Amino acid sequence: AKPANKLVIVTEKILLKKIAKIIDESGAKGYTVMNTGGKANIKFEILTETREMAEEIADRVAVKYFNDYAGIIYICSAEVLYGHTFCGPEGC
Amino acid sequence: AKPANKLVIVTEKILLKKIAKIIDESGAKGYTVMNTGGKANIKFEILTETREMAEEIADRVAVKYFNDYAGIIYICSAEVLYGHTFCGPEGC
Amino acid sequence: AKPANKLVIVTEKILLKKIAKIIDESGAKGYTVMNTGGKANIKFEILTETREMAEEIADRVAVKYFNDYAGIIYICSAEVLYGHTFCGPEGC
Amino acid sequence: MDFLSNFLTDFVGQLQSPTLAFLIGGMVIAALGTQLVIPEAISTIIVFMLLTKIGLTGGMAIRNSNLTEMLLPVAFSVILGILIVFIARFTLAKLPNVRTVDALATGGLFGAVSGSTMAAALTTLEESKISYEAWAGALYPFMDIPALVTAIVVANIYLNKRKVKIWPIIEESLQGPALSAMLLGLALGIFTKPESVYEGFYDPLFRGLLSILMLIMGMEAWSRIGELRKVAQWYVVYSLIAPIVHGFIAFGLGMIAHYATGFSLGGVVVLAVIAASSSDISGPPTLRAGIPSANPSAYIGSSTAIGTPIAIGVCIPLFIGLAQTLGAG
Amino acid sequence: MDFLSNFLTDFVGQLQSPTLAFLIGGMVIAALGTQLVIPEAISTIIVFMLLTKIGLTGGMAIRNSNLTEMLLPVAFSVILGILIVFIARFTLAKLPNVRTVDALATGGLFGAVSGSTMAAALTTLEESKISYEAWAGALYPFMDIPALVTAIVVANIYLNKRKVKIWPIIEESLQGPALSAMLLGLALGIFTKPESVYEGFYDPLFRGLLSILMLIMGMEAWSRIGELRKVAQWYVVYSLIAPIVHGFIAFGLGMIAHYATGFSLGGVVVLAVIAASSSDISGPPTLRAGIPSANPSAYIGSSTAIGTPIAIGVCIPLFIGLAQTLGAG
Amino acid sequence: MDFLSNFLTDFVGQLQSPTLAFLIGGMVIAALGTQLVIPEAISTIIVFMLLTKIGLTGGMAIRNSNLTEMLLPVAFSVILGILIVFIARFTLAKLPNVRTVDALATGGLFGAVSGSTMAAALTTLEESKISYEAWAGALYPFMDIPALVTAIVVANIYLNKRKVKIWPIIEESLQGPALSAMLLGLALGIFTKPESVYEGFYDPLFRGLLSILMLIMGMEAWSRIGELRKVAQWYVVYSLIAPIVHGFIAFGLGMIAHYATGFSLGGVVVLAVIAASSSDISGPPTLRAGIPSANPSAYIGSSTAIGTPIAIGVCIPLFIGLAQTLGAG
Repeated sequence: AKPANKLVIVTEKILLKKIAKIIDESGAKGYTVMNTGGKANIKFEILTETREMAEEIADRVAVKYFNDYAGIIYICSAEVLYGHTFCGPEGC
Repeated sequence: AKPANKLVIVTEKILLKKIAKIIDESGAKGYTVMNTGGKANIKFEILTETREMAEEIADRVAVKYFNDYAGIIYICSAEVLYGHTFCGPEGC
Repeated sequence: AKPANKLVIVTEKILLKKIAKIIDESGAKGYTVMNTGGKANIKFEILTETREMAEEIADRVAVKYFNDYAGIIYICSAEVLYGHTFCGPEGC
Repeated sequence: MDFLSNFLTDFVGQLQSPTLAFLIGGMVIAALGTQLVIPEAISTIIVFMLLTKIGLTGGMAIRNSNLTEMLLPVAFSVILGILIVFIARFTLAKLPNVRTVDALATGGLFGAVSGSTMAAALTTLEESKISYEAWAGALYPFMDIPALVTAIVVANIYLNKRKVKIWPIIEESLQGPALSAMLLGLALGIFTKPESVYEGFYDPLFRGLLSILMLIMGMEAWSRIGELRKVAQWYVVYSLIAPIVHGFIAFGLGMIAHYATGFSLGGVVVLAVIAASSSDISGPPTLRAGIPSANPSAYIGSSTAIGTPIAIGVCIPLFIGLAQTLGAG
Repeated sequence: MDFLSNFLTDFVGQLQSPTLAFLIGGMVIAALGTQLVIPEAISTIIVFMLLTKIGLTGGMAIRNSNLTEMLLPVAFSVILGILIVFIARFTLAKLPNVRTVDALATGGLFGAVSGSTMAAALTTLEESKISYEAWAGALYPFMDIPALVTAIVVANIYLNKRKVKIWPIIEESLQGPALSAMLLGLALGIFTKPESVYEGFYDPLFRGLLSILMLIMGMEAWSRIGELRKVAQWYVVYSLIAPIVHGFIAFGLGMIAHYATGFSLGGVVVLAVIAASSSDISGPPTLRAGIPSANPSAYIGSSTAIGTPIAIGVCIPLFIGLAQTLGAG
Repeated sequence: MDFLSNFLTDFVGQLQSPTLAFLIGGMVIAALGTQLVIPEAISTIIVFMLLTKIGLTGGMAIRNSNLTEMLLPVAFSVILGILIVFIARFTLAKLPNVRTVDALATGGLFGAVSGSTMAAALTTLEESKISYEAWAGALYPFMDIPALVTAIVVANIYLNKRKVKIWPIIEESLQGPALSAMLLGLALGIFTKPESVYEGFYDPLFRGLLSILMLIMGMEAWSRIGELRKVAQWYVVYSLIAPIVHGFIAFGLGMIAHYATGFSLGGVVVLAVIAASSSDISGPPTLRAGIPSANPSAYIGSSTAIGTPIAIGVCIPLFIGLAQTLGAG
């Protein structure tokens, strides 16, 4: 019962160890990376409390790698039910 | 279409066979489990007709495994277009 | 941000090379397919500019493969932040 | 008077062989409720590697042997694959509650060839010191492909009458996985010289990877068994008796080539076992994309769970014992 | 006057062996920041293949050897695994800041057996031309399973006091991966005849696949190191001294069998090393599903990062040197 | 004088070897539209295992041989890798429609070394009974790393001028996958003794796993062809003639070491083939992360689709034939 923004980053697999550095430096409390195909790729899933924080990660990735590499990032509105790292020590 | 709630459960891989029991015992008409990288997690995707039923699966997993294991679960609103197990014999 | 509809197609793995043909023939500028378990399967993630086009892919798959194979397709509303193939030549 | 005492010893020997022990051992651990799973990535590369070796050994044997010595046994495999599928059309497809679409699908798998059962016949023959034609491994494509294609063609023709293109049926089936890998092995064997990579990587660990695959099939055969009891009662009777009937027809046809040509008496055992075997590697995926309307459990569960153990535990000792009591052994 | 000079050469020989060199090499490249990752699909199939060989050689030796001769060393392994877990209950679980739940969990892993350490003991023994019982490799299940089960049972009983069933604990632990794979290997070895598939696909590249697994453990051991420095200072002292203490108790019990029965002096080295070893393949996953409340960093990092290198670099040369100075070697 | 009568027979022998037959066979099945795919998990572990053997065989050879005997050929490999990259800067980067960032990227791959082409040269040399230095396999890192680093350094300097640091470029390039694995193989070979695990698991099935990888490259090389026609027509002329030009410069430098030191005439063939080869395993991933602005179709498709078949089918028979007519062979 805590609003959140689901930021999804789909890029090439070579950026697995570089995008994760941007996510961690932005204060994101945990991400979720997984393999992805398509005509190989990876899919990130970052849950941010506020949109301004999700766009902060979005801007720092698109202006750094999207000019040379190929990818798409989008935001979906998701409601977090339970999570210890996300909903503080007592919440949600 | 038919409204639905997309409950996503991200946990450790050791609980693949234990959480699936909770999903099936709750009357969910099929789930969607997939691997998740990083360095060993799993991602569940359960589509429930109503929020009261998605929270029932959420309640029975967080109070049973989240105290010892690490995970996060959230609900996203998605509309089911086509499906046989979901939209009865003829619907949606 | 550019509004978009996220069409998710979860089917059997045998239809990886057949469903993807329908997606490309329908004018979708890129899809997203990954391995998926569940109860072996595959998961598609197509981002379409308009709902009428997302449902167009939905109809061409359900009436062609869902009568014999097992699958479920649903639409989620997501906002595209950054993308070159999606947001035209200059946008987002 | 011929005795069955040695058949029981040979049947037990097949029961203890790694090809069947792992398949049975997979059922036991699955029944006990193991969480052990073989990752799908490994299962995908095992299927490719098992059939490439089958394709490779079928290419290095075709070019090394006289073609006139194999024309009739190869022609019999083509005839046999088509004949077995049609047998299920007039025998299994006419039971009280049996869908004709499913009957043609399981007829195609039983008419096709099993790489595990064929590999167990060659291994068992040399353990009995029975000489067989070195190109017996080249009979796999000449009956597997005609059997699968026949099942798709006849079923689709039946579907149209029940309310079109012929060539795409063959090319879609043939270009799929586990069938293009075998042709890749075939083309390399016939033209190139893969002996360096075949005898060092593909041959020595072919049966080792086979044991893992039989474990995969054995673990899932527990799920197919019991759920196969919800479709019809005649898919168990057929899968128990068809390998015996298919093998005996193969033995009769193979024995014709034993006098017409110089086909060895240990080669008709391969031809008999290769026909009694029911495909479980390259069969189910081909029929799934060829006959989607067929239930992929009354023909996968009737050929992997019951079709293979009978054709590998009761057929191989029977035909090898039959050849020994009939002549050279 | 016995000399330690040969211990240093044996210690260096263990340091350069592929079982430990790859593990150390994995730490070095991970510390340097390599992006090399072994996919999870390959890691899953390596664990199954490494433990099936352990099970296969543990079954093909139980049925080929006299049961009367091996009953006492097998009985000692059962007592040894249970005793080690209780040692951590009264020694490590009483330190200033150590959770009893974590102490039982790390005691279970140290009481269990390690395939990377046991396989190195057999390799080092034959390189020293010390004869050992062929069924010494069958002692893995008789110490690993009692040790893991004891840790789960004792920890759960302790937890219930703060607010019991043994069979559900045993069956859930036994049917998990990396433990049912060994039982599958055990059952096949005792009953069937997997010799054809064992010496062709399970034996020849068992030690080769071990090197890849040790690289995986070595690369991840860097992450566990430092993460083990944030829980307590006594999980490093224990993991350094416990393999020496556990092995010396095993050696004393091994000599009892060396006099009561015909247990070879090279067989007590296996029994000593099998007790000094800390499980790192089938141990952590079993304790994770058996004791969820235990921190999976004070018992995985204390047995994979420090538990195994000490038991494989400082214990094997010590006991082999002890056997050489005590008799035949 | 040189003769082409045996060159055609030698060219066909390369066309039939599993290293090139599988690569060509992959093109044929992909062109026919096969649905067969090799899982990415298997491809990841094949790349690690192919280069670990290359690193291992280059480690047990550099410590077993006199360093003073192999310093000039090594100094030539370092010089050659840098020289080839600069050749593309002054030759390929000046045609009408060719991006200088792409010209440096494809020059780096052609200056680097190909594991498959180098492994085919050693195999063909011993099949021709031509003796070569045992440490010729240790020349892989001394030409690969300097070529990749030079490509990244020069391209980045060119980019900066168009609106500098070498160590961050080196450490990021070298610590990635497929390059840290080779150093891991190198470090273990020089210091440890992996002979037990190298000749049992890494050597015997190195060329077996190579055949699977060439199938992967061959299948995807069909897609690169046609996609390579959308950039320029000068990437086909270069990839067809550069391996011949690079090898002839390597052969001339090999003779200087052949007379200054005791470098065998069959050892300059490895040095010539190692230079004509264009990297396709650890090259593309390194250049992709080092030069992101480069089109990863004009340097991957120009070194894998056309670069490798020419360097393995037209270069190996040419240089081996050139060595035979010039001396020992």
